[PDB]
Amino acid sequence: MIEIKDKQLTGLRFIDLFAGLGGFRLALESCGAECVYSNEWDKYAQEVYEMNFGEKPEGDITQVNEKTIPDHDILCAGFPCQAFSISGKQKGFEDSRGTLFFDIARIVREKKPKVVFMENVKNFASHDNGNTLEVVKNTMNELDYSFHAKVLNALDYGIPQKREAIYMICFRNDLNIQNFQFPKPFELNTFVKDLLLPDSEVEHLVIDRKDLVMTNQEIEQTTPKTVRLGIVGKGGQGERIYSTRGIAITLSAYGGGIFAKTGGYLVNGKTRKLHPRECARVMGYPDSYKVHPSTSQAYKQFGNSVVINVLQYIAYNIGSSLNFKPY
DNA sequence: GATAGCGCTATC
DNA sequence: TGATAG
DNA sequence: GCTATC
Ligand SMILES: Nc1ncnc2c1ncn2[C@@H]1O[C@H](CSCC[C@H](N)C(=O)O)[C@@H](O)[C@H]1O
Ligand SMILES: *OC[C@H]1O[C@@H](n2ccc(N)nc2=O)C[C@@H]1O
Repeated sequence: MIEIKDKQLTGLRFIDLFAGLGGFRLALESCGAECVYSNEWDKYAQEVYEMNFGEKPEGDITQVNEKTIPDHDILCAGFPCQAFSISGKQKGFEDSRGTLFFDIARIVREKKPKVVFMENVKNFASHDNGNTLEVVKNTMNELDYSFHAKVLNALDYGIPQKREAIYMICFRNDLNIQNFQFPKPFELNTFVKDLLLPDSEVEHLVIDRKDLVMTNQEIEQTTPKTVRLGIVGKGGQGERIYSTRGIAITLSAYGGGIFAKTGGYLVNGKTRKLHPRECARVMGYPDSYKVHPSTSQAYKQFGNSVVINVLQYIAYNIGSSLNFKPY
């Protein structure tokens, strides 16, 4: 992740809903905020959270009495996105994992925090003819908050990963916050090969499919895009090899394919998926972060996590706005 | 749970 | 008649 | 992401 000398969010307290690995925790904390509550019902995500924050999140948010949630300035929430993803059934709100946002709303209505910082997949912005995004928007205003949503790509904030996401920032009206802005993009100068480990430590990840099919020659220069080199199987998800000379694809939490969740990369002429540590780096996570012992769960967690760096930039702007108080 | 072929969508 | 990524 | 396999 990036370093932020002056911490705008100093003095402000936040909530880590749908905690997961604690992406919003790492993002916010760096800006000076204090986390006063986290929630996560998955046994394994719970584990890693405790391995890194010495704490265990509260289970099922759908059963927590909002009156229980601690008072706070910023409510962070990257609720479930398997229902609006371009890779699923897209039943959205008509899905068991499709609601959850109404729990976010249920909590704001009772806690009225200065800011609501949310996150979800890019498709969420167009899902159901933009009507489902409109519902989040209308819901928020009803509660008396402005609404700033926007889809960003990590390949624009120094992270070599084609990971897109919708980011929705909400300010309370009584605060008349009018100068909020999303972080400006900038040239990427880090690529997949720059985050890899010594092939010595990942020889167990190597795979050799006699049905491997190269479809393009290795590139010379690096690029802020994903360059495919080959295909295995029918080339479906998890069956596509990319160059470490370009950037990394989206890391998925439930993706299948032989190169399940991370995708395939041609490393030293060796075909293989990424190591958990590498996924961490790809998500802008510090090496000091301890990954879950179960790798399947680890890929799964980084799979549906958030990129630290982008959150940091956004958190910074949230403070710069909250901190602009002229007479 | 962990593994993997898949099979349909969105954007172009 | 195509092509790639989720 | 879904889902059948073990
Ligand atoms: N009812 C519920 N209560 C608590 N957590 C829930 C939940 N339903 C889904 N979740 C959790 O929602 C999370 C969405 S993933 C969000 C990622 C997270 N902000 C990060 O930085 O990693 C998952 O970890 C899932 O287990
Ligand atoms: O692109 C959808 C696919 O990737 C995972 N994911 C991607 C991007 C964001 N913002 N969140 C995610 O969880 C989920 C899905 O499996």
